Amino acid sequence: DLSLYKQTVDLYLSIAPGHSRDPLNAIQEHMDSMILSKLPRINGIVLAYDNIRFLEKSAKVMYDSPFSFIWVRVDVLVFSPKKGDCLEGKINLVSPSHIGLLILGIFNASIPRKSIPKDWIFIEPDTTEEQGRWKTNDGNILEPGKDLEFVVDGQGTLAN
Amino acid sequence: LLLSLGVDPPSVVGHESGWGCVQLDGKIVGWCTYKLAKHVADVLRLMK
Amino acid sequence: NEYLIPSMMILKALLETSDKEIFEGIVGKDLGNTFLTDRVELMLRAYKSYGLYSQTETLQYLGSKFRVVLGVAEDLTDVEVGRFLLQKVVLVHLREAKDKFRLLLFMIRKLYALVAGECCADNPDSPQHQEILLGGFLYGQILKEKIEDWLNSIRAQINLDVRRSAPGVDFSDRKYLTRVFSKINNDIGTKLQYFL
Amino acid sequence: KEIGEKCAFDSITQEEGGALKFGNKISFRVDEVQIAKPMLSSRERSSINRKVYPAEARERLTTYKSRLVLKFSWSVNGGPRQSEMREVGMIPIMVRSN
Repeated sequence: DLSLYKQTVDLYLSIAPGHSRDPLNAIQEHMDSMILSKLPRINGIVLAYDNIRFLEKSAKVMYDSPFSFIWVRVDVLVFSPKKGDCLEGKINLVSPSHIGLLILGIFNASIPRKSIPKDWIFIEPDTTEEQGRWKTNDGNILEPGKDLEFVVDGQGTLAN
Repeated sequence: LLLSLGVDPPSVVGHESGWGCVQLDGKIVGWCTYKLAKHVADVLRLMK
Repeated sequence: NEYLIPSMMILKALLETSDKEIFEGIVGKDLGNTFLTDRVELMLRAYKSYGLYSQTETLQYLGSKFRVVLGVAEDLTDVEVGRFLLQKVVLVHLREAKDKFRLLLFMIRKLYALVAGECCADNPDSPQHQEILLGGFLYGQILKEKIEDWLNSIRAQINLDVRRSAPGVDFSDRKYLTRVFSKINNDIGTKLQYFL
Repeated sequence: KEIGEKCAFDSITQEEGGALKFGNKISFRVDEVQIAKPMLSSRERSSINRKVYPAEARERLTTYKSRLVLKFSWSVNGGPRQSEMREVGMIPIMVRSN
């Protein structure tokens, strides 16, 4: 669905003293650290950030730390999969205890057989024991059906 | 090839004094005098 | 265990053969070769001393004599036990009993020739009379051995399953087969790894 | 194949019968042996289930084994002889081999 989110947040950034010539320098310096790392304040993973502008306060310096602090406004791109609704992924590993899916080619999904309706069955091949087809109740085979659509619980669910 | 070559497996005893036995890895297939034996050997390796 | 059964016994048991057929196969040549003739006669006579005549009687006698060390199906019959022997031990490389018989003839013939110095002693202590064992081959052989012990173990489990009183006795329910499959130890790969 | 098959049943003592009867006879045998490649510790671990090259088995100091499958066949003293695969463990594999 529309699981993508962009949110302009305001943070209390710690400007190093050596980058006193330009704050934007040290701002992006650690801003490149937040990317792809979960911002727990919003409980999502940083995907993009722009509009690096500070509420101009000529940052107040700590009482005993030379690196100062200031409030800055930036616009994050967190992706919130908070068990909202139907999402979809490409299956990468398939074995009759859980299914491994990739959402957006990055994030992982382990839908266990219990959250899967019992009616679907697995075939355990000859070349591979576990790398095989969790053929659905319908009999439709799932590997070439690389995309699987499902609902999220937090972690996935196939039971209807 | 052995049958076409001068030996034969008998049913009732096709065996006499100067006749030698030929063995295919533990299976009697025929008999021939030793001259025929050596000649068969030579021609067979030659075919091989 | 070593086991010694008279050659003449297994001979007449192998093929529905007349003793004249034996004699004319063993030494049929140069009619009246002294040594071969008198020895062969003694052999036929010493077996005749106690033995039986037709092939089936000897087959049944053999089966009834050897049904124990055989792990064969206990219930079926007795003459098929003898055929089991004749197929399973005597000359396993061969399959046609008449051909086995011809070769046994050739073999005892060569043996007698060796008795009278008519042939030099083969040297087993020479790479002439010798071949090599590989790894994969012995690997397959021991593997087959464990296969068979596994089959015999699961058969034994089904047997004791019947034997207790009748805990579960239904050779038609796949559930029962699942239960007994779990009942036996279903790992052998560790056995081969163990040996290696 | 040259192993054959094994029988089991309920033996009723003959007791002068001579043909000690038995009905529920099962004769089972393995149809074939399946040796697959040594997959990665087969049971899924939420990763791309790949293979294990022997170098790794050297490193982790572990034997180099691959699953072993039998094709078990039945008989209910009729003609059912349906099949099923039984894993009987994992056995080693030699380097560079087939």
